Amino acid sequence: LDETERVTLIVTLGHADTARIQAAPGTTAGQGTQYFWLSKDSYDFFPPLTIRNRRGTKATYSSLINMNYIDINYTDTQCRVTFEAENNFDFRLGTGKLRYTGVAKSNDIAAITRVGDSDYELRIIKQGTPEHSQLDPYAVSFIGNRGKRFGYISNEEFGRIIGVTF
DNA sequence: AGCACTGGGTCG
DNA sequence: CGACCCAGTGCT
Repeated sequence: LDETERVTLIVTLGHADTARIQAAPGTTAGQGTQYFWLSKDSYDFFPPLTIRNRRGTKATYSSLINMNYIDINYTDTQCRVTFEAENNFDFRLGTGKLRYTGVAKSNDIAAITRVGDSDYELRIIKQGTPEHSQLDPYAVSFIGNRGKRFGYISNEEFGRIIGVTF
């Protein structure tokens, strides 16, 4: 991992991003697969999307990564990031371990730090926190029609803002 | 049980 | 019709 690529993806979370995280067990709201929807341009932040869809007629190009859910102390070696190429151009980051946990809601900030070629750490930056205030401006790029914002920050400065050594 | 799939929505 | 948004179904 080149020094230039040791960065953190900051993205403002929406409703669909946290619908299953906030939902109660057995609710329709808490049904389905839990993702964070990212920008399609962020694929260069991830390993080569080479893993193909087994079933299905439409093409999906996926990659498996080690995601370190920091807020729940869990490293999922099977965190799938998928580009729905022939469907709706969704770029999804699997976050199923946060289901029914309620650690994130709308306008919270997801911080995805790249610490290796295939190694990542996921932190939820709750709204109302100084960290959220200092991280929010780094999300300059507007995506979606619901006002999602994303951007990148050096692991250094992010580490300073949240008080963590990388 | 829970995620790989499905397939609409909406805005420009 | 490109690019996120959203709510599931059904297969493993």
